[PDB]
Amino acid sequence: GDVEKGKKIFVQKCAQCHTVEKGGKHKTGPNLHGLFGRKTGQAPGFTYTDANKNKGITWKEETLMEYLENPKKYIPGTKMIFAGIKKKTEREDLIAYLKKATNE
Amino acid sequence: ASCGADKTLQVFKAETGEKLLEIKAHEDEVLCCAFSTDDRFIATCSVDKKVKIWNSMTGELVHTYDEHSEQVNCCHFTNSSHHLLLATGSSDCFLKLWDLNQKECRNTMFGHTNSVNHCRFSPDDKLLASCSADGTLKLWDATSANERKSINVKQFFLNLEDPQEDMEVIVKCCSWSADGARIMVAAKNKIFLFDIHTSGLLGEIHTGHHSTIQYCDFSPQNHLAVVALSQYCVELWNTDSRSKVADCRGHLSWVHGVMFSPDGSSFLTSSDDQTIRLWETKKVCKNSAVMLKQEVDVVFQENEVMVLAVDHIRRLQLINGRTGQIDYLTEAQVSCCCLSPHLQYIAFGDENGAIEILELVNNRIFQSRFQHKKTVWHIQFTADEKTLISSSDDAEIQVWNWQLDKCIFLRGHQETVKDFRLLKNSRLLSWSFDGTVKVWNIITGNKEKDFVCHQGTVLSCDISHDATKFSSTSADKTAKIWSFDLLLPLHELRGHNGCVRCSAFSVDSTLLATGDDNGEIRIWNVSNGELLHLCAPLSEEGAATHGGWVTDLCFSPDGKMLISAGGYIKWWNVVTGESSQTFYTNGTNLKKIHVSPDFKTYVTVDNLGILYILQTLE
Ligand code: HEM
Repeated sequence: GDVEKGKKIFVQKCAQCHTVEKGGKHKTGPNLHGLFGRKTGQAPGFTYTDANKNKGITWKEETLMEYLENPKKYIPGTKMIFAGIKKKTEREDLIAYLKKATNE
Repeated sequence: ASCGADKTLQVFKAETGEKLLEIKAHEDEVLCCAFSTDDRFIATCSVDKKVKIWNSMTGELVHTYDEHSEQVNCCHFTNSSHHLLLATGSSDCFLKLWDLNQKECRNTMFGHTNSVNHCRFSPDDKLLASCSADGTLKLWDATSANERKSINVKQFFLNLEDPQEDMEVIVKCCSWSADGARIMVAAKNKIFLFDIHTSGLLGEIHTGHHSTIQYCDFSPQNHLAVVALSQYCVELWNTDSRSKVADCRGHLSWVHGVMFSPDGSSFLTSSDDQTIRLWETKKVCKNSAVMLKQEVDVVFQENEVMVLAVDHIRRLQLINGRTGQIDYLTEAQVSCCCLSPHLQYIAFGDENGAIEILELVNNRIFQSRFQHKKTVWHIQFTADEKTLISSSDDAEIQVWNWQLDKCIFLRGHQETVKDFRLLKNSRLLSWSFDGTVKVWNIITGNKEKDFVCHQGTVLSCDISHDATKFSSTSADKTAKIWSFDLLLPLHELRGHNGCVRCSAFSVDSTLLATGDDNGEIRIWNVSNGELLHLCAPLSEEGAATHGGWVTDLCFSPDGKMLISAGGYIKWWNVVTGESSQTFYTNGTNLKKIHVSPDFKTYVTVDNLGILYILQTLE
């Protein structure tokens, strides 16, 4: 993906509920630093729904590609409000940006 | 008129409830829409930035506009019959006060330091109020095309240990008084009633408990406030009087929106399910302490079935079926509950992970166990009346015998153990987030047989319940199955490239369902494995509503039927086709299965819709 476009998408569509920087505060949603290779519902200090807490998957590109297309369908009962990113290219860009920023 | 994600907008007359308008498309996903004051026009906001003001009668387009640097936040026609203006907020923060009589904007209005949350014309058309994430109200002077007033909103005072100074209020709804002379609003934990004409605070209606408001709605009649705080908590409060009128359970997906009739005698309730529920004003005020709590445990002892319940206010009430026999009990909000083997006792967990076991014979007698960093997870008792077993955030699996107050631990050295279950032997099955399928021992901690069926977490694992001859699990990888005799599964099913999500054994037969994320079921004979015809329970449907999750499978005692339960119950015939598919649940989203030894009655409570009991006849 295009990391720069991914950043734009993050700023536009995710930043209002989530930080990606280390020690960034929990907002409406959990901080996403360290997201990749981590199981659902594990950000310490965030109170998840039971659905998100027990989805039982590992966040990575494949799982994010499916989630981000339609969060409610992937984790029914999630309290995250997001319709989904219908275009694959944009999903790849965002995912590539998150992969970089959430490790940095 | 309602729009949607598809971005088509449908216009309807609610009474007879019959299609009165079809709209072919709107470029980009609809963001919001609104009628003209004389209902002669319909503005349509969108991500594209095509402000398509279609006619409300012919349905043909009339007006159209664009100016925003970003996606529009809101559109509204002027409340005045005379002036024709189109105030429009957007993510670029700039207001756009369109002159509807002209193709180009009457006045761009930078002012909000954050993206606009909502927009409405003020009853005084000369004025134009606006709201945004900064939370400050902005009563613009539209006549001068300039700023006039803008109340600051730090009125939600809150002296926390938070390093941030005074809290940055984020107002959402821009509610108006029935005369519109003052602006009702709501944010975080409090409703406010600002007086923009005097540029000062007046009212302040605190919301239920504490969180951050996701939705709110003032009612000019009865000073009512239908507020969806969070998790579809659509409470009916009463403004100024500052007290709740009544609870309103019944939307699935956590509401998406609500608004009152112009008469105020009713209100729509848009929701994430894709559902709009009409409601009379009168009904909400009356109290209705019903609709049992969403997650409960029910234990079946024969002819009458008792369902575990959480009190509408505090702890719990046990209501047996086929009777009005409520059984209330007191505690500081129980976290979870479990009855003792052979009755004679009752038990519950706690937020501290403490677990009491109150005796039935006497309320004075109890044992309290203090354990776990957080609230206790799974709780289960041994075949003996004695010995509690539990788990939570701790890596160890607690085994706390009561009375004796023994504290044997299962030192699994996991990040945590996700769940555990009783085996027919002294063995105690368990699994964690490492996906190990451990076989421990009851009471005494001892990891006798250890299995690593999944590098990922064990998603759903089911054990058959005849002897200990088989057990299996599937976890978005492979549907492994074992007889415990080997340290590795007797077979590793790989018939699903989309990876099976869950599985359940036959009622003492040879069937073994393997549930998919889309509710698809693949039956597998309990004999290593063979390409058995997929149960294939759901084929055509879509993303409509009440459909996600393959929570459980309830096999018929005959074994000829599988009771699938996802968006709703469907009795899919085993192997090819369906048997008693019908039903269709009110709540949707059932997460538990209870079956009577006879198997005659299963009652599901899903989505908090309520508990439903089934008793087939002749
Ligand atoms: C594309 C933009 C977004 C991305 C990439 C994103 C990312 C994520 C991810 C990966 C999770 C689950 C991670 C985990 O299980 O720990 C999550 C959960 C969540 N997100 Fe988002 N998110 C986005 C947009 C939003 C928006 C718009 C909101 C609110 C308006 C929001 C609020 C939440 C909340 C509340 C949760 C917790 C879910 C629960 O506990 O049930 N997110 N987000």
